[PDB]
Amino acid sequence: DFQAMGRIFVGLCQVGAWGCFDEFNRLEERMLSAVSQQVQCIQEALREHSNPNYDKTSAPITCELLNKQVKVSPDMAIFITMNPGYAGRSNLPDNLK
Amino acid sequence: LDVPLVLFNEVLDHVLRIDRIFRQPQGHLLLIGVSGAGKTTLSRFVAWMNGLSVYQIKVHRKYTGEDFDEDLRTVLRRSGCKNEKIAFIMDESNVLDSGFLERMNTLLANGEVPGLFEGDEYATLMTQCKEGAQKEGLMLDSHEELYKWFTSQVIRNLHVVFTMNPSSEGLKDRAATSPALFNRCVLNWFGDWSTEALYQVGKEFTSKMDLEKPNYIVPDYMPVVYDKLPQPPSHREAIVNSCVFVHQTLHQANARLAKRGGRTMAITPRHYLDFINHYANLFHEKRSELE
Amino acid sequence: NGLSVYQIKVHRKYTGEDFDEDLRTVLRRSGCKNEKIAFIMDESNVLD
Amino acid sequence: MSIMEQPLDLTHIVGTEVKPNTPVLMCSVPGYDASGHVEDLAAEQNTQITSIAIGSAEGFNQADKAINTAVKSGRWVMLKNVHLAPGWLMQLEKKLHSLQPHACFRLFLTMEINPKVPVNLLRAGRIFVFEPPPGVKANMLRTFSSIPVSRICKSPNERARLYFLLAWFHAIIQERLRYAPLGWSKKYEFGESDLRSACDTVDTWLDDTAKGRQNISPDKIPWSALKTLMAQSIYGGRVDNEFDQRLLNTFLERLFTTRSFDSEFKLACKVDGHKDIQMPDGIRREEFVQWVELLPDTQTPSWLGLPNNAERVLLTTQGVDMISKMLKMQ
Amino acid sequence: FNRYPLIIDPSGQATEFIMNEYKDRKITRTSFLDDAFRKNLESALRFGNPLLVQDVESYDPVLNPVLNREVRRTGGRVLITLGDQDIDLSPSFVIFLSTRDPTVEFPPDLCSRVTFVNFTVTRSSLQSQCLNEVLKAERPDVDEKRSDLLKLQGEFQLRLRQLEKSLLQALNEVKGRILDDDTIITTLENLKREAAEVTRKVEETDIVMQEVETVSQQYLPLSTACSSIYFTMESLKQIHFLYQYSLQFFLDIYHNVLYENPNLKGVTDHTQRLSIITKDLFQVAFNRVA
Amino acid sequence: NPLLVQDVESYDPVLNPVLNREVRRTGGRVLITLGDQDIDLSPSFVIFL
Amino acid sequence: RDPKEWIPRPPEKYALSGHRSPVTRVIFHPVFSVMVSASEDATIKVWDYETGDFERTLKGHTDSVQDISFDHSGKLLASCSADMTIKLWDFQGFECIRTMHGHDHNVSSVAIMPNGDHIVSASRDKTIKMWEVQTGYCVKTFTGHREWVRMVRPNQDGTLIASCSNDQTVRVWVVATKECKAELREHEHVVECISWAPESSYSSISEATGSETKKSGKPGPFLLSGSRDKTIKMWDVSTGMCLMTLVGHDNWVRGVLFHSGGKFILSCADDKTLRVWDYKNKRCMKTLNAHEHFVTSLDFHKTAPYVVTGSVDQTVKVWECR
Amino acid sequence: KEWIPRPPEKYALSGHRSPVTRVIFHPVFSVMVSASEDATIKVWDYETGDFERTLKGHTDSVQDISFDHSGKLLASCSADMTIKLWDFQGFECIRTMHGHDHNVSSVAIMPNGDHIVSASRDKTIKMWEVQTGYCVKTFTGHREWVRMVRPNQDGTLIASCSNDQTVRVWVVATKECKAELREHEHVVECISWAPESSYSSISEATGSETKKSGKPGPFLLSGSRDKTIKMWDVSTGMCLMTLVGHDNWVRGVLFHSGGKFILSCADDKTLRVWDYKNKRCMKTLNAHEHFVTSLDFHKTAPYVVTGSVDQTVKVWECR
Ligand SMILES: Nc1ncnc2c1ncn2[C@@H]1O[C@H](COP(=O)(O)OP(=O)(O)O)[C@@H](O)[C@H]1O
Repeated sequence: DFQAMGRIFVGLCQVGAWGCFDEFNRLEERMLSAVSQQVQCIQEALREHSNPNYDKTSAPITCELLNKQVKVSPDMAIFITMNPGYAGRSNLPDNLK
Repeated sequence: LDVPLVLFNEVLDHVLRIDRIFRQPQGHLLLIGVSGAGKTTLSRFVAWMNGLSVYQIKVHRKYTGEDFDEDLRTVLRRSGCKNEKIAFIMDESNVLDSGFLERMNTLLANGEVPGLFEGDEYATLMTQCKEGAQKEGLMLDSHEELYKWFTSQVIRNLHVVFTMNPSSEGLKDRAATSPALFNRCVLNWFGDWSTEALYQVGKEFTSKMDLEKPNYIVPDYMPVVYDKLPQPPSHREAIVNSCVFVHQTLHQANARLAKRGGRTMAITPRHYLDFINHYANLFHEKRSELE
Repeated sequence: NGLSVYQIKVHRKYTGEDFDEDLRTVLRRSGCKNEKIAFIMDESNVLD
Repeated sequence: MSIMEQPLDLTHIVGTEVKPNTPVLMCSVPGYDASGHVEDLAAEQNTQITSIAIGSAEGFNQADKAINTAVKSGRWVMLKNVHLAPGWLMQLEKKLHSLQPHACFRLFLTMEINPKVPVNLLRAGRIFVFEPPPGVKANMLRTFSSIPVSRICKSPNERARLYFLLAWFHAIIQERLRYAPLGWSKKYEFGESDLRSACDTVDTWLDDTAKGRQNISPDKIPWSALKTLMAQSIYGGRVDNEFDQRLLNTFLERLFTTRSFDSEFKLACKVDGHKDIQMPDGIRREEFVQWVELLPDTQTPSWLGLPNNAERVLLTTQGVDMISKMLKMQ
Repeated sequence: FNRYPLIIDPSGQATEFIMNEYKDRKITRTSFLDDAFRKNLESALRFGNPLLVQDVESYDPVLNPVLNREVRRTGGRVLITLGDQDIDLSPSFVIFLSTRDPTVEFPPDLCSRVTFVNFTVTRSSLQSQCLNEVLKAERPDVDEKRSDLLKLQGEFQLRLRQLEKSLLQALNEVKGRILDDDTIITTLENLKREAAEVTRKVEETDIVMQEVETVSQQYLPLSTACSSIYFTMESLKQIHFLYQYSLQFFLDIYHNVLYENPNLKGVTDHTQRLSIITKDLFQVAFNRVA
Repeated sequence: NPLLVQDVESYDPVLNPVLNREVRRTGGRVLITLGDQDIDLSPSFVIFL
Repeated sequence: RDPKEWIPRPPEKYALSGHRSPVTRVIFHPVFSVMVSASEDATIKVWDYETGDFERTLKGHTDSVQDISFDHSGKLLASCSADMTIKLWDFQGFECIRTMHGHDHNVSSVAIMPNGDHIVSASRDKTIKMWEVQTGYCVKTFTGHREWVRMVRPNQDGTLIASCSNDQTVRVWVVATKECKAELREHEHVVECISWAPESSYSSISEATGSETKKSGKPGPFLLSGSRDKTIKMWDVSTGMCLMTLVGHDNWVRGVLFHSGGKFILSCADDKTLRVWDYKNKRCMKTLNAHEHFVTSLDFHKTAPYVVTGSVDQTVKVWECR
Repeated sequence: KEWIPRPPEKYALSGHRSPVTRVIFHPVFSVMVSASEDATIKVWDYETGDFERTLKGHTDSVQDISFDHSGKLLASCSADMTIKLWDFQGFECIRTMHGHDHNVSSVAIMPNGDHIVSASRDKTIKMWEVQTGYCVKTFTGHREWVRMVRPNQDGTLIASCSNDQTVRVWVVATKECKAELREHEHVVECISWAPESSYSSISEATGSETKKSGKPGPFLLSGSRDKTIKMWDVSTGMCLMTLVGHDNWVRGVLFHSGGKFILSCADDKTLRVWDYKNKRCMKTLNAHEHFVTSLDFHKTAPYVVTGSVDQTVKVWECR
């Protein structure tokens, strides 16, 4: 659900580890829509981490996850592995895709 | 209940049938017919005739399975422990969940729900059952024979009536979701009020109103609606025939509206009752004003 | 004084079992729930 | 009906024709989202917007709080993929009916076209349908309107030509989808995201090659880099058929070469049997946009490289289909 | 009504019509969505206060005894069993049910228990509304003239009815013969002279109605086209479920084409303005709907 | 509903709240606590023994 | 006048007296320089505390008015009365825009959430209810109190509500999920009044009780409760512990609150006195013979140095602070 | 303040079945009390014009009513020869002092709040104790019907006007008429003294010279049925200036709370506010369709009330 996925994202971002989420379409479609928000937040945090004007001496990059400010390590990434050929699997919303 | 009723042949037949069912052990009723046909009122009247206590669950928006379980527990305690004759009137609209149907299935068939009581409330049930066994003159100590006595008392005392509208697909689905409903219940098909019933209701209700026209000419081609209408109809008989025709006209109008694809609202006997009441009031008012 | 006033509601069918049940209620409230209770009773309430 | 081949002007409609009490229902066919459009609208109007994705109970809580704040502060609220909560949609409509918001308040409800969306909500708000642009000219217009003017007009003067070529390729590819067995092998999701990735790739490689110089040689443009990246990652990523990949490679090699900078370059060949599409000679954004707006109204699948008869039966169906709608609402 | 009315008004005009009718009786508006609906219902039942309840699609079954009038009379008191408690049902109590969804379905029992009152938009009513709107927008003086004269005719007809009734009452209350008491003759003469004055006032208001309608005839085709366009909009829902348009949508289109028209900045000819308004009505309707 | 009760020599000590009139105003006007139930006293009530 | 240290002084500024019945509660307008006081005669009289002149009476309640409260903007006034109704007053035009029923018995408290979109009320039927400001619908019903609930007061951020009751306890509830976060019971009698702790006081409280600094940085919301055992207990909501007990009142504590600067505790009691407590040393600094009868409520202005106190003697008094 | 009544009314209270004789204001509450000729004293909420209650103890027509400083007691007089004292907390008569033969016209509680003055047709003014009810001292010297009586601001000096054309000021301790004034053209009906805040405003209004003590001295005013309103000095007894312009018989006079204008009612169906220091304001405002009987000015609120023979009490805003 939203809470478990958010907690996993918090762990991945704090560690700085890659998240390979296999069978991502097995989630409920509403839960996919909700998770899209956290994925977008992580991606925008990484994007503004990547800009040249950022300096490591300044405040560390943080993101809003589950109503907390969590530092996002540059090394983390989110990977979803899916098989769209199975009937009954949820369809990812466009804002997530 | 201070609500007037119009008596005709079908009402007498139906109250006789309900009285027959209410006098048998483990006698349950499955009334099927259009809403507003008097099923609930007739059931309450017959229960009052036979000394049964009418119980209805007060369903609302926040009603859930636990409330239904509590109501069932109260009814079973009153029926078995207190040895009270109770008529459990329940409607299809009261069924908000399949758990409701499961509980009703078990209660109708076995006469008891195996695990409706646990813990402290099971102890309370056992104490009440012990008190009832003492009251009747029976000597029961252990829990199993007390529960057997409670089940026997519930079987002998509790009567359950389900009233529901005649939906064919709904009927087929209920034939499998609640099998006991078609085995442990006596199915009465009230249906809609017949043409004869409408004619009798109109005649009896408008008997007070004048509707007398000695110089009334019977048309050569009388648009007969009630089959048993006397061949030389009077003015009053013609008026009642016209009222029945109006009701059937509404039925055909809804039929054609649904056929074209529009949205329809079901016509009930209460529509006919409102129609005749309006006719009486308007007739009286217009006559008074004109005079 | 913050005391909860408790009076037994006797009637013609009030027996010793009812009195014991009322005593159990008062003791449960005053010993387990830490509720201060003033148990007011009249001589007329003593039917036995 | 001319107004409707133009790109949708959300700015004017939201500013003027939409009351604050009326939600902007934004229904899209599958493969399209409208979140980007209104996010850009809020960005260019300097209006704060709170975006919430529906799907969680705390999502509903955050929604209700955001609407409660914005109806007084006058900010904007987005709720995306609201078609997954029809009952909550009914409750939201009931809440919206009895409400007196700030004059600047706006609520956007992004959904796909779904039969489960409550009718009363649809009657409550104003509906906008987002779908593939009707024609190649319309698709070019939408692409050029979406991309900011300053983004195209950068230091290299060839960037505008590359952007026009990319827009034409996107339009051709996306319009080939209307003809499912012929244009491709299946309904691929060639959408705005692929276009944005392609634009970013073009910008990155052009900046890498042209070190801020005002002009660059047409042969010095990294044609191979762009061709391979589109064929493998950007537009070839969704391709799972060998022959679809071959067709994509054919289009990329026909378009993305130095010959595209020739004055006599032919975008299409013999569209009507005699005339063919001629590549614009302009070097700036405005010239390409004017050329796009000057395109003929008549469009045929020969613009896409498909045979001219490929649109016959489909059109016939729609024709008959049109009659069926007229004969159903008499 | 015999059964308590259930009103279906998407526009809501019936709602404040009901409020205005029962304002003097202190009618209370509530909803099934309110958790305190039981308290308001029992207060209205006890004190006989008119009640209006919205959002009937969330109907609370607790109203079943009230709608079925399952009252029990004992000791001169009419007891109604609301849930598990008895309430003395005041004879002045009345309840109205309202909803804004014309397409909502209802269970057959609720349909049996209530008298449905549907407020649909008819072609004639919409034509009249559009004609009044265009008259106000283009010829405000004619619009206010028509409003004032409708007020005047209402007052005059009420006065005529009152005078006729008073004349009959006077001729019916005489204790003897007319000429025995002169005050009767005074009253009859006064009533007759007032009737003559109101009749001449009615005649002059009628001729000014004649001129008002003969200047209003010019805009009738626009109103007919407006009604036709709106009903085509309503019929649009037959071809796709997404094509749901309300009356407020068409009225906003009409307001935009009337007042917010960029093509009426410098045009003053009434015929030219009417033609521009019609053309831009068609254009704006197509643009907004499509 | 004025009430007459016979056989007072079998007095039921349930009328003690009614006879002593230890009622409380507000929150429903006149409130009596009959046994465990918060009854609303009707001012027209009167009892005769 | 140290801008965070003034305390009231025995010389009163004005003794406003227009009420015909005991004054129940007195509140300050958050924005305007005006003050409001409800009484038991079903009246809500509005006074200007700078010049001490009556302005206007708000009426419409049938029975005694028990609580009045403002929103953040000061544009709406929520009031509750003994007639089982809660009225919302448009403070600009001074008309009751909405009346709310639903409480089964006397409504003894009312408060508007900080967001300004909800109204929380507590009534004698042992229930707390939440009402929408816009629609006036009851949306949530906090149950769990075993007796008459006397006051309800939300915190600064509006995520928690505290309720005192005749059941000897103070219950802290989470508004979002309706659960009972905490149940604080140390008073030996009925709890009358409660109050939350302003942010500017947390650190002070943290060093007043000797509580070590938490690694989170938030000391935890602190609550106060005056009760009829003549004691005022201050609690840590996070841990549920009574940080301290303040003793010295001679009778039931009717109102309690912090100094706006969070350095002192202002309280009033039926001993006819208003007391200023130095909770640094857990001892009462100052005592004022505020009124000639019971003191029912007090309010302390956020910025201006004024203290307004109501009383059963039908007199509302303004105190300059020096 | 510059509080001035305005032609538009707020409420025209009509509950009395008989002409209204006097209206007063409660000292602290938002309550106005009106006595009428039907032996009933009605109590109203002037802010919203809502009938509150009625007190029907008196036998004959009630003439004059008066509060105390605290507003907890209400002294009333009537033609039934008796003086009633009303407890204003529960609104029931608590002490009905008798005597003082024939119709009693006026009654007043001097600010000390322990004694009452009363005047009547029997040509004398009696003093009563609130606590006990015993007439302790009787003031004689008026040879005719004493109409209206008022004490000072500290319970030491009393003024009595009568049909005998003489206004007599009496001292509590010495029981002697220190000042007797016989100068009016026709019968004096209404009197009212000056508050503190007005004495200074008199000094430049008349040019009077301060004595050795420097205090201007206590002041009187008397309106007389000869359509003249004359303002007088307690210490000397000499005329300062006269107000003329009332069409008909004057019935009620009092000073503005700010001590700057003069507000008076008269049988001229109109209410007149007049300036005295520079004679600038001469505003005449029609108030009732019939004879206007009495009026009152609120101490702080911007409200005035008028009771008339038309059985109607009217409220005017002040602006
Ligand atoms: N025979 C009858 N004569 C008059 N009224 C009737 C009759 N039967 C039913 N009704 C009306 O129907 C109402 C009760 O309907 P009910 O029995 O609840 O419907 P259902 O049969 O669907 O349960 C009553 O208020 C009564 O007025």
